[PDB]
Amino acid sequence: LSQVQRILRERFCRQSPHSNLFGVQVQYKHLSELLKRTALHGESNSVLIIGPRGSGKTMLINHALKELMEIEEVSENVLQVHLNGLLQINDKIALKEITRQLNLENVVGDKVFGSFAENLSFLLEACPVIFILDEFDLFAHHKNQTLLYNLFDISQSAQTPIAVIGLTCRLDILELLEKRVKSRFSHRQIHLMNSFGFPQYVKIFKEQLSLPAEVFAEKWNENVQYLSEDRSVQEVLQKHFNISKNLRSLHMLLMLALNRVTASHPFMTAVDLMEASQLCSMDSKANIVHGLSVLEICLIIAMKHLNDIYEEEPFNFQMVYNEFQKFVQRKAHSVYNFEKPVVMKAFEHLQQLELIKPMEYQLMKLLLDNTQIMNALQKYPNCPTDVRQWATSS
Amino acid sequence: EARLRLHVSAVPESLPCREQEFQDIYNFVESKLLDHTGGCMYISGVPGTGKTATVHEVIRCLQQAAQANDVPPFQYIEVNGMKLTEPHQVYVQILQKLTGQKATANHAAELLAKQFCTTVLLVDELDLLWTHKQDIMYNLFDWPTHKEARLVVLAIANTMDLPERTRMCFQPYTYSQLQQILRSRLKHLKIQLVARKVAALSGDARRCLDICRRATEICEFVTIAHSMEAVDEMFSSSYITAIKNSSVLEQSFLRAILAEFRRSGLEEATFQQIYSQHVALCRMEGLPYPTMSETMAVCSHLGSCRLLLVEPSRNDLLLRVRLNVSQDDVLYALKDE
Amino acid sequence: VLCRESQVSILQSLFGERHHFSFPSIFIYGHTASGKTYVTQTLLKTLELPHVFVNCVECFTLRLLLEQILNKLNTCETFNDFVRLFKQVTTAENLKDQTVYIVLDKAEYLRDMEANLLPGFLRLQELADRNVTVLFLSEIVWEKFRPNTGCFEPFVLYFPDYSIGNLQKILSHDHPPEYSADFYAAYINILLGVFYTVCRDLKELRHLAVLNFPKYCEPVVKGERKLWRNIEPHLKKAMQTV
Ligand SMILES: Nc1ncnc2c1ncn2[C@@H]1O[C@H](COP(=O)(O)OP(=O)(O)OP(=O)(O)O)[C@@H](O)[C@H]1O
Ligand SMILES: Nc1ncnc2c1ncn2[C@@H]1O[C@H](COP(=O)(O)OP(=O)(O)OP(=O)(O)O)[C@@H](O)[C@H]1O
Ligand SMILES: Nc1ncnc2c1ncn2[C@@H]1O[C@H](COP(=O)(O)OP(=O)(O)OP(=O)(O)O)[C@@H](O)[C@H]1O
Ligand SMILES: [K+]
Ligand SMILES: [Mg+2]
Ligand SMILES: [Mg+2]
Repeated sequence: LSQVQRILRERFCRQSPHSNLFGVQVQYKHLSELLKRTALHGESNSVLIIGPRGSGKTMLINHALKELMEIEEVSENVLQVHLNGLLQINDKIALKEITRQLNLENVVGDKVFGSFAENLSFLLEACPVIFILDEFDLFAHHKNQTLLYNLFDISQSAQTPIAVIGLTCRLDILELLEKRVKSRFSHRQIHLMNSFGFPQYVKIFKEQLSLPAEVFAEKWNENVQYLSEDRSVQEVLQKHFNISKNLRSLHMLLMLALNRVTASHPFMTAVDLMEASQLCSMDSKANIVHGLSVLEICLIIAMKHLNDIYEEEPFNFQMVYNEFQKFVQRKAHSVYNFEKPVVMKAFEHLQQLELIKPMEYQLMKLLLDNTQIMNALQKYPNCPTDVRQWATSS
Repeated sequence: EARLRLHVSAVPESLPCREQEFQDIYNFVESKLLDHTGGCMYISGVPGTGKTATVHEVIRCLQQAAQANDVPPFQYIEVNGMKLTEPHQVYVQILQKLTGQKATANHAAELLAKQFCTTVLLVDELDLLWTHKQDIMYNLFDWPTHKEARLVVLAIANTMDLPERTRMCFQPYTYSQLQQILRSRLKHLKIQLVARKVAALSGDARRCLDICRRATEICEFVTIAHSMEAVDEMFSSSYITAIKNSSVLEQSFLRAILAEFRRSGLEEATFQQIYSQHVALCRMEGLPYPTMSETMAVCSHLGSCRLLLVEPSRNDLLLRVRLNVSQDDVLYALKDE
Repeated sequence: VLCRESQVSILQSLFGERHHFSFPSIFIYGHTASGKTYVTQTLLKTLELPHVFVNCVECFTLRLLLEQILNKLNTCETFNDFVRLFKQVTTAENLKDQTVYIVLDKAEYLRDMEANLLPGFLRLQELADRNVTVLFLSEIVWEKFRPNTGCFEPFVLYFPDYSIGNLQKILSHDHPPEYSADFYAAYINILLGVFYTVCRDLKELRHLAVLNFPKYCEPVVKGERKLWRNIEPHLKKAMQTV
């Protein structure tokens, strides 16, 4: 049945809490290790998981946190606080968010404490807590950094069990911390995620498409393993590999080709993935050009001629209008001749599409690459032989 | 519990290995305290030099001396700048620690002026009390100089220039000084080829205790090899690592950057120019054409991890691109193989 | 809906079964008249999936944009912090287990509002873990939305411009009011034969199709085929002016 879809969709789209952990074996040891040390013993630590986006972090910390709380002593004695730089944009918001996640809302609001740290210390004193800060980059950007400084200050000198675990994609993170906070950060505890080898990529491809132990699954997995080796799927997967080296990009590719699978199309084929790959490879700005009116096109060809004449200097509507008038001049009769307000309407539509940028009395520059232009003209459905001849005039 | 008890000894510690600095501060407070007068002392240093720890020590000793009546009594107050959201909450702290308790920053400052027209006031990291008009600094430093005010002020911060915009400085820790602190409590083991290995640093003390604490984590799951591994997991620059693990087209884009730079010789170039180079290389490597939608993705992959400094994506072909890593470093990352 | 049938199969199968999960975010691009929202609203109305639809140029601020999305689910809302809070708190036997859809029209204006708002929406699924799908559609290419720190890259779906044939088939045969649909067809085929090279907007072509229809068939009631000669100069009168 569709039972296939329900599964891969929670794996590909939503991020499956349980899956195969690829190449993180070392990093998981260091994270899970530290986590036992703060939860089971009274130790306080801080660490940063640092990788490109779309690989690693959130699943590692999620898998680590789960296994940690499967210990009965842990689940009862340990509280965890999940923060994110997108949701909490202010250290005051974060303070009240910690108060909320700790079930400490009973403070309650009657005592506004004399200092930020005193309010934070008062919360922990009311017994470990694991602080997860996602999008650590943004927490580094808050005014004077009160939440980071005081979390590390509490992580070191307060002897209150705490675990400050940041997630960031910035190799520049350490330079974003004040000298003081950088010191208090348990120095450069750093997990790096990054990438894998191509054979490992293909093995991942087949592993994510396959189904677990749940005769219907066995037949499915045999067909996946058949896909794993094909001159087509492989030459597509490599093309994605040479760009991605990322399991999230791969998940998208597997998902789009997963729509191709229906009750009338039981399992994926080489073509299902090739089509799914074609949708991702489209050049967005070329697609937009395809739908312009012939007037707008001629304007772009005028702008092209202007960047090739004046040597990449900007331009305004007037000179475009002149060069465009030189195009219709060829014939005494009026074919492409239109009124100036209309031409400017189309011109303003190019700007409305952000295919031209400012810096008429305003100077602007063309955002299209000449190879995009000449390719689009060759692919344009009705393109008249006259505008093509004009295009190559330069 | 053998080398595991060495874990327990790293995170905080006591007592100080700053012997000479301690005596100076003790005599400063003792001098001002014996005379029933006020004063202010500014303490500079690197964040890891033991400034606040030494002060706390001097205070505990002065309280002991105050119990035997060696020195006049008594009261002491401490407040941290980085522990406040809004600098003016300072006036609340000071007053709340004294009598008079709660009040607004305006009413508090007015009250402290009245009281000061003996007590030891520690202001740790007043770098955070900087404000456009700097009234609070002017007040904290003006108060101890009043006749009726008996107040001793200890101001800690990391820079020597702060009072320029009655002084002391803590130098960064040396080879021997750091080596001292580690073995200073290893007494469980009275493993010490490492303590000197880690000891070559600049200049924080926290680095030592946190590094060696990680080394023990390596051992269990201590020799010099364990500490080299510990340091290489920390101070090792991640940039060169990322360039080596970057995808194929990501490297060709860096080569494209280096090509444009070697042509112009500047530190900036536009995505359009870099794009022309990237096309050339993808042509020479047998790769497919670099669709501009793709190349924009790549250039963002490298700008998200801060390998590149890129203008906002709205500017499209007019993005100006700077390297966040020196050209020599990149060439070394691409050419090592 | 016609001539979009291919995009419907992609966007319909992506929806899958309503109790499943779908992409955390989908981004559709195309032109004004591409028919994007006509297809989106139909699919959401017909099935019928619970959803909300909001115009980003109407709501410029957070309060207005976020309060609309919260209210339309069936509520004072300042920052995206409380949306996940009060969206997650919005659950019932209606929304409990099912995919919820939020269509942000003219998302191109999100870029100018709040830095963290577009990223928060792309990942909104795992932020609230409520089985949500945020649907962005705008006339601006996705390449211009990307921020410095990055985001969760959505699925970029392309709604192509209507061809001259796609226009006639959509524009003509679906309102032949008083005559054979073949007569109205030859009418439109002439209408496009003039205005196409200038105005490709389906919206405006429908106007002119309605405007100049009476004069086109006036020789019929007055007793006088091949009426292309009749209206073409009249059509060209409106072309270079309108
Ligand atoms: N080593 C790995 N093991 C398991 N899953 C992985 C691995 N690398 C990448 N993935 C997949 O890629 C996705 C990455 O998600 P995650 O949020 O954990 O990291 P991230 O996307 O870098 O986080 P961020 O939101 O900061 O970008 C997940 O869906 C996961 O399934
Ligand atoms: N000589 C020492 N012996 C033991 N521990 C030390 C020593 N010097 C520094 N430390 C470490 O430094 C901490 C004391 O803080 P320190 O006096 O460096 O604060 P600070 O210098 O005021 O902070 P910052 O300079 O970042 O504002 C202790 O927790 C201890 O781990
Ligand atoms: N296949 C079709 N059949 C009939 N009418 C259509 C069709 N496609 C588009 N239209 C016209 O377009 C309108 C639908 O608007 P559309 O879907 O183009 O909005 P949109 O593309 O989301 O708008 P924008 O792109 O400006 O945000 C309909 O009301 C109708 O006038
Ligand atoms: K669904
Ligand atoms: Mg994440
Ligand atoms: Mg200090």
